[PDB]
Parts: sequence; structure tokens; C-alpha cells
Amino acid sequence: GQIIKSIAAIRELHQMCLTSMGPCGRNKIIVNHLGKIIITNDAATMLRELDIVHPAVKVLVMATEQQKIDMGDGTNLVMILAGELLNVSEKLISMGLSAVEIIQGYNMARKFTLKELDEMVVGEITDKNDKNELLKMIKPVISSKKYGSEDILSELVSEAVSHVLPVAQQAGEIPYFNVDSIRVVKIMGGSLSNSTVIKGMVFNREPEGHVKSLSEDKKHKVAVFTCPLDIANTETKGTVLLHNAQEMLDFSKGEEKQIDAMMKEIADMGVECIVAGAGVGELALHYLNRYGILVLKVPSKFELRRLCRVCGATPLPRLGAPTPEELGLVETVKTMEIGGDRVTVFKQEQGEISRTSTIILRGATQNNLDDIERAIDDGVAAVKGLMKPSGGKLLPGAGATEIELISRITKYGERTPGLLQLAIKQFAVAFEVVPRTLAETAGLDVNEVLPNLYAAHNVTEPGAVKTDHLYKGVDIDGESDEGVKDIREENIYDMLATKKFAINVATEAATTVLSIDQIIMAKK
Amino acid sequence: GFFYSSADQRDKLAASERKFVDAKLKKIIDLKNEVCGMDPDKGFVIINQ
Repeated sequence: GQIIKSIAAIRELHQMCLTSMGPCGRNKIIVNHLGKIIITNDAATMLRELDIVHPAVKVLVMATEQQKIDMGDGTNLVMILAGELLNVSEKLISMGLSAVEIIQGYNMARKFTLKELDEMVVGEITDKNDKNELLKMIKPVISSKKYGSEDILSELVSEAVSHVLPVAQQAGEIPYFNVDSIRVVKIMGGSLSNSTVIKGMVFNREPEGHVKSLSEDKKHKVAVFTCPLDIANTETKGTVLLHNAQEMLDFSKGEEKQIDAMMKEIADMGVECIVAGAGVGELALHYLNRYGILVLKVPSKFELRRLCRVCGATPLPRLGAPTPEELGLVETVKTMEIGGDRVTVFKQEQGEISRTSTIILRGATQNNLDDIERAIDDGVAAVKGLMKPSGGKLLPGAGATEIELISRITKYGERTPGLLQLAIKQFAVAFEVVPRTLAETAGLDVNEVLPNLYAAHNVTEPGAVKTDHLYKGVDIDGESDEGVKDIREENIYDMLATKKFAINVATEAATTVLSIDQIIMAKK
Repeated sequence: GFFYSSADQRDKLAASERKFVDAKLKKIIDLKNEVCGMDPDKGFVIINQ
């Protein structure tokens, strides 16, 4: 009976994910063996930081990572739903039903569910990319993660998305929004109300020079130099040495006139910013102070990729060749104090629209600072789901989707004759874990809210056309309430691309576990 | 490496690297004009391992 104990091993980790989805969710502190503490609310990220013993657990972990890579949202919906399909299948094992027909029953029920998703679409997203229109998609993403920040972070995330998107409509051929266009930075001090939206990358380091910021001139030229600043010598070896004191005056003054000659030609071309990926010498910073050139050092090669897509600069393998064709152009750059420390940021005005933006976060809490950093990344992939593959269609969330499917699946159960009726009935009951989890973790009584959810989607109407309100979902309460409330008041919806993709992944996840009747292991 | 100290020395030092490149490149671009130049809806692909 190891197939029964295999579900119990997942059941131990099932209750861990039941405390994740919903507003009651909380991050888990994990101390790595290297002395580094990683804290995140996302359950998919935690799976990489946990040591897996039983190999059957990795099956659900691999399916969970698929939800984060493609759609980026719904990782908690895949793991929780896949864990419940094993519990409803455990009763069929004790009943005597073979696991072969159980797998065949899910394949027939999956095709019936996908055909009903097109009829459950309420609204359609016009892809206007307006600041007020993006508030409906971003609100449920921030919801059920961090409480109280949903109102403040709604305007910060929606504003940064509209900056990187150009003006276009009804065109899906050329992609625009990427996953790297939104970067999250953190700084000690401040609050969430004082946070602003930047149209470009934000640098929290020091300029390392006497020039704090450039002027207001239009189209500042920015050059990226991968070669370090130093006198040109032989690429092979070429170490500067002093044999006698006579050559000291020639070598010292030789490097001063050589560097100044290269900086003079760059300043004549109109380049007010020099990006040096490598170290900068001592004599190089002295000449850049009089010419008024901002000093910037970016040793990380990952940040230079998003910089070339904004101003248009190109990295030069050599030094002293300011080719005007490969130079970048930025409208305005300024150095201001944000969060208590003076830093040099990167923004724009009108032309040279940036394809990458960065949101500055401020707060007095260290634990909640890294939690919002991981929460915004989940909202970045939500914009990617607005493309042609069912980006405009949406379904009502807050547990209203799983409850509404109960009436439609049970209607097709008696319609299909044969032994498949056992798997179809258990397939709809497995959706009851979503409303029960939100009601149990919120302190609400099961004998109260749960029977009201069944009566919300099932009523007696003297007519063929549906009426009254089908939008009533699961309410978290927390203060007081009578019955349930309409979800359309808070405008909490779920995209079709996220819900439809989570069904096929969760179906194949539980299919693999039920299909394995034997597991062979060996000690290392 | 080839490091030039003046604009005139840029094409002189780099001429050794582009000597073999320009020899083959100028002969390939002439094939597109002589052959398959007028024919619409066609293309020319180079493998270049």
C-alpha cells in the first residue's frame, strides 16, 4: 500500500501550501548552509530551498516551476489542486476502482472543462494600457500576499508598465513587454507613500567623482567602454616597470598626456557620460572633473544589456574611438536624494522611450521589504499574459470559479454512461478545497460560509435564462458580514490564460503520481 | 591587437584583417545582382560555419 503512503507524504507538504494561498499566507525563513537567509512568500521559490527526500515529491515541484516560467502566476493554484486530486482518488482505491479508469476519467473531464471556459468569460480587456485600466489586473495579484499595500502598490506598478510600452493597438506580431523591463530595488528608510515611479534603471551606488549630475541639455550622449582606462600598451604582458629614476619622468608624464588626449576627443564629440565596466585609474578621475563628464562604473554585464535597449549605446572593445553611430542618447539625467541617501538615477523625458523601468521601494520594515520585492515579480508576468493567447478574456476569482464548475461537471456526469461517472463526480468535489481553504484559514465557520457558497451558485429561478447574481465568491471577512458579497464590487478577476494553463498542468501532475505503482530507490 | 593613434592609421592597421574578408565579400554581393536579382519572392542564404 505504498501508493496510499505516497499521498500521506505529499499530505505533509499539502498543509504547507494551504497556509500560503490567501491573505493569511506568510513567508518561510530558511537558513542555508552557507550562512544566507532567503525569505519569500512564493511557494514555488521555496521548493528550490527545501531538501526533497521522496522522489515522488519532485514530480509536483517540476510541474510547479512550469507555472512560474510561462505565465508566472498561479503557482499556488497548481500545487493545491494537484494535492486534492490524490485525496479524492484515495477513496476510489479503497473502493476497488482501478487507477487506469481513474486516469481515463480525468482526460474526459479535462476536455469538458476547457470547452466551458469560453462561456464563463465576463469582461474583455481592451489592452488600453491605461493607468486606471491596469488596476483591475494588478489588484488580485498583490492580493492574497501582503495586506494593506494593495492600494499603494497598485499605482506604482501600473505606472511603470505604461512607460515601457509604446502606442499600438490590434498588433500582436512584434512583442513589446518583456520580463526584464521591471526591476525592483530596495533602500533603507522611508515609507510606501513616498515611493515614486522611475522611467529607467535606478543606480544606488556613488558616482565616485566630483561631478554630481549633468546639465539639462537635450540628448545627452552616453558611451559604454568595456576596456579599462589606462595608457595603450601591448595586449600581451606589457607591465609598466621602472628600471631607473631617469625613465620615471618620461613614463609618468607620458601617461598623463595620453589619457588627456583621449578624453579631449571624447568631450569634443558631445559625450557627457562615460560608462566604464572595469576599474578606473587615479589619474583618469582628475581629467573628468574639469570636462564635466559623469563617472559611472557598472561591473555587472547583466545591467549593460538593458541599458543598450534604451539610449542605444554599444559597448566598445577598445578605448579612444567615440563612434557617433553607436552612441546612446538620453533626454535628461539627474542626481537626487531618495530614501535618505544621494544616488544617481536614470530617467527620460519624451524621446528615446525606455524599454526598461525600475520602481523604488521605501519602508522601515526589513522583513516586509524583501516580501514586496518578490511580490512585484509575480505581477510582472501578469502583463505578459495580455497577448494574443486569450489575453483579453477574464474569469471571476476569489473562489467563484471552482464553485461554479461544480454544477456544470455534475450535469455531464449522468450524461456520460459507463464507469467514468465515478471519476467525473470526484473531479468536481476536488474543487471544494479552494473555498474551504480560504474559509478555514480566515477563522470562518465551515457550517456557515460553506453552505452559503453552494446556495449562491445554485438557486431556483422560474425561467430558462439565468438571473440574480452569479458573481458571489468567497469572502475573507475579518470584521463582520452576513452571507457573502459580490466580487464585482472590488473588481477581483482572474485571466483566462492563467486559469486555463493551470488546469492542464495540475491534471498531468496528479496523473503521474496515480500512474506510478512502484518506486525503486538506492542509497548514495 | 591593432591600436591606431590617428584617423589615418585606422584604415591602415585594420586593412590586414579586412583583406581576406573584403576579398570574399565583394564576390558574394555581385552574385545577388547578376543571379536572382530581378526574380521576386526569393532569397539568398549563407551557411558560414
